[PDB]
Amino acid sequence: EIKELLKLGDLPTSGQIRLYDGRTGEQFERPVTVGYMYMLKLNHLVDDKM
Amino acid sequence: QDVVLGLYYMTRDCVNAKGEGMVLTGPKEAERLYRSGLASLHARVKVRIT
Amino acid sequence: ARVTVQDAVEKIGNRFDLVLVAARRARQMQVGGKDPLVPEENDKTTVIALREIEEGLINNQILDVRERQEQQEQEAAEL
Amino acid sequence: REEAVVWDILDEVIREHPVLLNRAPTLHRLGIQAFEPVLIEGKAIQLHPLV
Amino acid sequence: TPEEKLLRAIFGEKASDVKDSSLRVPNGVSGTVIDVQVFTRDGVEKDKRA
Amino acid sequence: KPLVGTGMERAVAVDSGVTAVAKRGGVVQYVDASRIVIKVNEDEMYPGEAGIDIYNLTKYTRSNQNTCINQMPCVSLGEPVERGDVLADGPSTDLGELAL
Amino acid sequence: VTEFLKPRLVDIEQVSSTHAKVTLEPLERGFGHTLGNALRRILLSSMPGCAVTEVEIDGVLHEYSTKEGVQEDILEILLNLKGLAVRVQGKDEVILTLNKSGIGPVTAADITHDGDVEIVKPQHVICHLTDENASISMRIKVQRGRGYVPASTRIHSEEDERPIGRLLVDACYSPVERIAYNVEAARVEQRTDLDKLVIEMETNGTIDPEEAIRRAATILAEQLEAFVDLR
Amino acid sequence: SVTEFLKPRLVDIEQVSSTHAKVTLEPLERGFGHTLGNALRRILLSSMPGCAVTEVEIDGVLHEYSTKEGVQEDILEILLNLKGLAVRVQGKDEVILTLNKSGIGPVTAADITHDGDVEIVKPQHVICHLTDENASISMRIKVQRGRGYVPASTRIGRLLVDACYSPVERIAYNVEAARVEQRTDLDKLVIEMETNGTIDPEEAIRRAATILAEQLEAFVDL
Repeated sequence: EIKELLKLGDLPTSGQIRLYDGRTGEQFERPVTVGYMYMLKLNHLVDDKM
Repeated sequence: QDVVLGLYYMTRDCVNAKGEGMVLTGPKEAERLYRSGLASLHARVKVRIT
Repeated sequence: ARVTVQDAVEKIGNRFDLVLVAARRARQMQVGGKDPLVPEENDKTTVIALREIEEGLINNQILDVRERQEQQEQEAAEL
Repeated sequence: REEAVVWDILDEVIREHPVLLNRAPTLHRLGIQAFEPVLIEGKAIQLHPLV
Repeated sequence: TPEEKLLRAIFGEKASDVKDSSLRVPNGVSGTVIDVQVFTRDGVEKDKRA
Repeated sequence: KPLVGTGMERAVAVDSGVTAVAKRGGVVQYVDASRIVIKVNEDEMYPGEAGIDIYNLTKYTRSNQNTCINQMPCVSLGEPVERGDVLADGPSTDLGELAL
Repeated sequence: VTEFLKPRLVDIEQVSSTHAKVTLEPLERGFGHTLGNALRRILLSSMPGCAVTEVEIDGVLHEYSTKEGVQEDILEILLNLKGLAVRVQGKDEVILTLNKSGIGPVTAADITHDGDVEIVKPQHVICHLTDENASISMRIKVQRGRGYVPASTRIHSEEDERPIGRLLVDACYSPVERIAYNVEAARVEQRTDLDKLVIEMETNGTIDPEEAIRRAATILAEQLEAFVDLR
Repeated sequence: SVTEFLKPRLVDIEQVSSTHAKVTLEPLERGFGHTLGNALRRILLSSMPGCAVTEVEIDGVLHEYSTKEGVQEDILEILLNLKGLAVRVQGKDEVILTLNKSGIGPVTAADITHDGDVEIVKPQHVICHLTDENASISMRIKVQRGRGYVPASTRIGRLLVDACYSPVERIAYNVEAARVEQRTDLDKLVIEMETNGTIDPEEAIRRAATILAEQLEAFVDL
């Protein structure tokens, strides 16, 4: 179903695209898993640690 | 982990890789070919090594 | 500067005696009127000490005879 | 006040001055190692990968 | 001590009977004051801010 | 909100009291960053009652862990609400879902 | 063989108000990606633009507060003003004014017209007044700059103790949002090894595509002087 | 203002040898280390012109996997030694050198017949060795002008050599942190470049930056 949803949004069904390096503009030799992960900022902040 | 994976990926060989079979004047020409995109990092090749 | 001390440990045959000799010479150069025997390339007295050890210009025997010499010269002023 | 000259002084005083970095539990003696500090602008220490 | 006694004798800046015990922002903390509450014991006269 | 969630976001955000949930259905008579005034439906108001529910929102107060807990109105002016509908978000809440 | 065919700014296709495709052609083989990535790295980081740097709302002392009648917080109004696309002709600083009363969305089209300041997206909602007696009146200091300058790096720039009520806004001055580039083959007059660089470019509408390509090439050609001399 | 960028104030060129140098430019604006370093690296590596041995024709050899007695190595290694032969050609874009030598010992690059418009930058470049004092090595070498690296695989009696036209042998760059008045986000560009001897490294960096600026001079505003 994830692959069918990727096909619906005109995306590569393997979940992996080809990226390019930002600094040198040349393509990374293998397809990279790119997507949207739900990240969280946890309460262990380096301001309160140092 | 990242270092070992980089050195493993660099030092492997592929069978019909881009630029297979040529003969190089040394490691510097191999780096030139790889950075120019004229040969892949796994192309089995003949290098003059000192 | 120094990133590894292995050349100094080959002249002074230990690391603990190296630490002691280099601390004595660095205390000479830091608090004391003594001048380095090597060109001070913006180094602190610990690294100048270790660079003098590395070149063979300083060891415990050289430090001892230099102390004897300057003390005998300072005691020679009997007036 | 952290004037601009105390940062030049601070670059002078740490130049060849090692610091010891320690991660507790110090299970063995390599849990305390010395390093020369490179002044960075963060609030987190930058520990070399190989160590 | 006698040295700062002489220092008072030369310049004349007489020390004060009070000590600064004020509340300061902790180091590294930077923000906006968004609320101030003043709790005054009954019988103590309220300042202009209370 | 999470683009990938499990469906328990709404239950967690509503059963915790961080959000403002409409007690009686109605129509939003007035919405404001500090309060929501709901004109209750004729079906849900008792006899001898103004029939208006006021929801005062918690603005920028301290949590136990020194974070900000702050309620933002979710509904717009005039739109209809039902019983149980989230009226104002809380901290870590996006349209009534749990957004951490 | 020692002479190169030099690019020219062949075609500029304005797909949208905030979108363009600039074609650079001809390019000798290899210079497509060199020029494309140099231009992308310079465009994405170094283009100049105007951004809101301070806001002064009438009865507001700080961001962590509310106004009566306004549906947003003051902090959400500041985040809505941080996305104000505005282009300023001739100045490097201008204090716009927004006065508005009554129920309705306060959009960027309610900012009082200056002669040398153009709001690119006037439909950009700034806040919402949800009361008929409600009114907002604010002064928005648009300023020209480069890159990203947070407000905590602007709390030091203070000629005099800044008054209470001048709310600082972290300024993102860069007008470009997204740069892509393709290097296709071109057909020029009995030669087939010539490239063509299509820089597809998405901005907030406050910079011209040709002008931004000019600025990127100028920044690059003036940074290359330390190498052309190399003393 | 908003159009004034930092330009490199410290430029420490360190000649590690005659054909290998380390340039250090500091400070660059943040991110211009990679922009400039990679742009010059791509140009030096792929687009810089020069002259190189392109093809060889040896008398008694038909292909690179043939044999030759009297010489101490395969024809493959003779081609590998001619690939590294650096050469400057003044007038033309194509010159044919001739190497005719019989005897004992190495045939250095000083054994190539002396054309008027050709400079061998290292005449002691060993091409091959002769072992028996009755066999000769006789070849027509073909120096051609081009740019970049053009391998022989793309270009498919004669024995094709990989044409190393570009004068650089290695070009690397690092980008380190650089500080100016408590702005530590600046870049510092360390270029390490070795040429094959036809030009020094500083001239190679100058020529690469000139090529790039001349590509840009249709959009630049003076």
